[PDB]
Amino acid sequence: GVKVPRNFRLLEELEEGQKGVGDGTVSWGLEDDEDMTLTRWTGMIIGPPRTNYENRIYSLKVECGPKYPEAPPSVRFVTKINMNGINNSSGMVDARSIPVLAKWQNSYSIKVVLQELRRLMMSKENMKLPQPPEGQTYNN
Amino acid sequence: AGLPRRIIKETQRLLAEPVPGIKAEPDESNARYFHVVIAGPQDSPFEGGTFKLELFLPEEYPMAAPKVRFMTKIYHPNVNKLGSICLDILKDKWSPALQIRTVLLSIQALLSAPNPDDPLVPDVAEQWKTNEAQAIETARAWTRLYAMN
Repeated sequence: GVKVPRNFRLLEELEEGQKGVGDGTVSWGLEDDEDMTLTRWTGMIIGPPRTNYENRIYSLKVECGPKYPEAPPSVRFVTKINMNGINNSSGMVDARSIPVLAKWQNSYSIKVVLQELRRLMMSKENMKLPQPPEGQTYNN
Repeated sequence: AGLPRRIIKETQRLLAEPVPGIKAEPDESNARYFHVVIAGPQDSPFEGGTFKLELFLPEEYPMAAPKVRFMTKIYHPNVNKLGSICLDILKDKWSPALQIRTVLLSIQALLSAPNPDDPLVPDVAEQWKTNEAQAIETARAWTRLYAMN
């Protein structure tokens, strides 16, 4: 059961982010290209079609703490969004409300988190929510 | 149960027989992960500095290369902004006959003899190529700023 240390796992994620995955509807990379701790990431999600998120690009901040990937990362939207599980004033993602975070496993990754959030944007309870104007961002 | 014999031996040989200018500590949780400190080599602009390096022995070691990375910021044409090391024996010239000891000395040798001609990094290499005196002074500056505590 050979565990890959945090820093080497995050280097694998960096390489995968640079190569891209799937159809490119989520992407991720380091927020600061000199951050040797590989802690702060920028996430991107393309809002899915036939939802009120469609044709919008969402930017997020993903923080991988000292216990990642044994522990889930923290996530917040920078782009404003009305979505269950996202605090509509700060953009913080409530881990208890997002199944991949609430039931985190060490096999998960930044890619999996972003793909889950994009999948949840298609849910009956999110896809119809009226959205803030495009382009707005939270403070901080 | 347990580590392969080779890894038991190589883990152990360190503590009984440290490499000159290099210290290692085991990670508190992961028996294949080590926290290394490399002294800047004698007569280099890194001399007097100490540089953190992390080392991991993956599942397929020694068929697979050990993974290493600097965790101290260093101005060197073969080390990038994230500490990744461009060294042949870490990729494509790895062979199971090689040992951790030899990898560490080879990294010391890289610090002692930078190679701007075949550079990771071209920003730093270009500086080392075209204004080597300034590049060496900058390497010393970064040693002062990042590698003295």
